[PDB]
Amino acid sequence: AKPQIPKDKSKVAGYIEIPDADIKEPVYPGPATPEQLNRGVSFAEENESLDDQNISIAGHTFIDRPNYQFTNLKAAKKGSMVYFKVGNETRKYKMTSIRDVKPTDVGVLKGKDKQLTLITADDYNEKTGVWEKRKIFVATEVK
Repeated sequence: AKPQIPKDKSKVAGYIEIPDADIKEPVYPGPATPEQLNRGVSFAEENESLDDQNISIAGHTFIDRPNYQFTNLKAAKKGSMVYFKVGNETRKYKMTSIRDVKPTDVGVLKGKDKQLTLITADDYNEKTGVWEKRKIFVATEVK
């Protein structure tokens, strides 16, 4: 009954939408490596589960194309609606105040309201397997 994330990294797992920022993107399986983000927005981790309290999704910030992936995500303010479609359901969330923040460099983020952590990523470092430039945007489940 539960929605599943494709084992084949090349298949679209879902759709993420953020109207205030004009973002509508097919979400692909993780981890979020250059190749996956080359296909499109993708789950940050290979382990991700659509049943987690926190689901992480990462996208590029390529300011050459204002509207490429999560480049314009900063245009989404508090209260902004976020839609995450996964086959059988459309989950709605609202952007909280935790947005456009350095990962644990300024903030921090169980038994808590389901949320979505959208991540803008750039500067991938092959030696460490880390995107060096990242901004966090947390949206909280509505219904």
